Amino acid sequence: KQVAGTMKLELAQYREVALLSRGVRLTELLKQGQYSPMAIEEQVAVIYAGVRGYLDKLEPSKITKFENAFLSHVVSQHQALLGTIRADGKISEQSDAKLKEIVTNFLAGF
Amino acid sequence: LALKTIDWVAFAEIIPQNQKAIASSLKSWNETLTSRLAALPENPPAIDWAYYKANVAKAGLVDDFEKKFNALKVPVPEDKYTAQVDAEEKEDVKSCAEWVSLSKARIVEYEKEMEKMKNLIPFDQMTIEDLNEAFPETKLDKKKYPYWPHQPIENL
Amino acid sequence: GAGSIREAGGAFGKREQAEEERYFRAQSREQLAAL
Amino acid sequence: IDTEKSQQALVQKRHYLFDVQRNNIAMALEVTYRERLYRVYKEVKNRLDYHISV
Amino acid sequence: TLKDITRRLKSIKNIQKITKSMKMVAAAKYARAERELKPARIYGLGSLALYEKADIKGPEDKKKHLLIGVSSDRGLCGAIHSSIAKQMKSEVATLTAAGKEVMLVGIGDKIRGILYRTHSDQFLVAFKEVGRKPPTFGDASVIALELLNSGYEFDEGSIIFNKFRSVISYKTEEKPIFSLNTVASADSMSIYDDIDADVLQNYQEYNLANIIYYSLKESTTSEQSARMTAMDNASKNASEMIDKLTLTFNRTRQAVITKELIEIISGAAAL
Repeated sequence: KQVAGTMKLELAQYREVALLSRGVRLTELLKQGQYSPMAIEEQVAVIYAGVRGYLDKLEPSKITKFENAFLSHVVSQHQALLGTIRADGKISEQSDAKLKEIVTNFLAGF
Repeated sequence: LALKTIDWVAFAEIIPQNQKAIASSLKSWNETLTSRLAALPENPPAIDWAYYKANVAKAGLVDDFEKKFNALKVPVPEDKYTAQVDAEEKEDVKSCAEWVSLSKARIVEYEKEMEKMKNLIPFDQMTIEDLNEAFPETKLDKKKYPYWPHQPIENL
Repeated sequence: GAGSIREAGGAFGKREQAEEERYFRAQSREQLAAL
Repeated sequence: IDTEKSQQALVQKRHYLFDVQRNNIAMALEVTYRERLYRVYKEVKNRLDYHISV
Repeated sequence: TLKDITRRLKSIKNIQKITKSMKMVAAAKYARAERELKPARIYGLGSLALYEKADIKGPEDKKKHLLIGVSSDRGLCGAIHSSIAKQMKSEVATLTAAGKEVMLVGIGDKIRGILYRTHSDQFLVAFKEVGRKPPTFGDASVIALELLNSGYEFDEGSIIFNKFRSVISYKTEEKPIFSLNTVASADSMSIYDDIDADVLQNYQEYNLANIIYYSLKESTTSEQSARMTAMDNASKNASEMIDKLTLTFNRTRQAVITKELIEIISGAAAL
């Protein structure tokens, strides 16, 4: 809910003016493959990494690439953050800070 | 499997331009293995026999299979390349250990050079024969120009 | 039947919305400065 | 001087170029070793579920 | 669907009406902007008779270069703003290939907004408000000042504009702009008396406001006629589309009435 409120509003704002780059990033974030249902924890992490600004630097033709690699990295290394997300249900300030850490470090790696 | 973590941002800057394709292609092979390795268990589910011992109407086939399967030693390929790439590194470090040594010489020089220009006489007490040893830029070319003013009149 | 270009919702209505609201977003962020 | 310092830092990180090759090799064999353990099990079971399918 | 076709008919009828009104407005604007081209074509062309009688050729050895593209702010003209940009970036690479450093200036928001993507740093200054009002010498005099209060030691220049020939067709053209060191060094200017390197500077600085003014009159009477033609074609296309959609609307309303009849009749005959 916390992430999707702002995501819905930003997607609306983009749809009336079709910012504009953030909206393109969000739509390319919404695209999904077939028979690939994500978890709610992973979903909220992706839409976080999308709405907090860490993707207005990439070109959309590599957005899905970034999310594939980022999901691989997070599910391979950061099961405790996602476990806390699945347990609490809120993106606490501790969880928000740790997720900021993870996304900035991976964006540096990418 | 004792993997070693790698800071890709550090890996990105220590490659020379003449071989970026190799090091980039090495990156390509890297993550492709990481997922593929994680996308399947280390060992397959060893299939049951009890479901095959009794529900198969053949005699001997359901055992000699399990016997030959257990008596099958699938060869794991030996490394035969880890020491060969390690042969390069130890030599590389040797070629780089000397470089950080020679840099130390070229640094103890500069710090000794810089303290000179850090302690130059207050210019009010300085002589034109002292300004030449400090700034060799200012010494006139008494060999190219033998006569006064020992420099191009335009430069003057 | 005025306003029909916007009531239809084709290409000339979407671009009407885009033009108008980009102009007014510029004017809005400029008027927030003068205040 | 400071530019010479950084050149000491960059060459300090050199070993990563060999750490990848080690990592990229070591698991490459494990991938083949693992996948080799399917080509045996995925086939002997195949020849088992046949005689139970027919 | 009948409501869809009614929506689209109303939309395209509004478009056709507004486009016809705009065509008549552009025809009213062009008739004026072409009456005021006859006194501004004797002035402007009488301002370049010297550089043709003195036959200034210009030096091909200097590197710095200026390139003026004249256009307006408003679109809906056709290839007006596209022909200028087509000519600019065509010869920007031609002079850059020979080492001649070229720096651009944009008169009109359209010629800037086009080339702002590719050549944005090769851009000295740009201007606005070109097109709403008929261009006057007060506008050409301003543009000439910032072309001098810019610190760009341009050694050769060309201004690209749309030469007006008739209501049907125009052509893109570039007029050369000579600096002081080429008009003061040309050995064909030795006949001109009482000349020193200052009275040539005042004469080269004025002849920059002329060739810009003569350009703003040609590229505004060639833009209003092109807007007239483009709005005429747009209104005509909207009219044929309205005709086709009205045929389809009649077919659809007849089909809807027949379908309702068949529904009522099948409901009545099943009792």
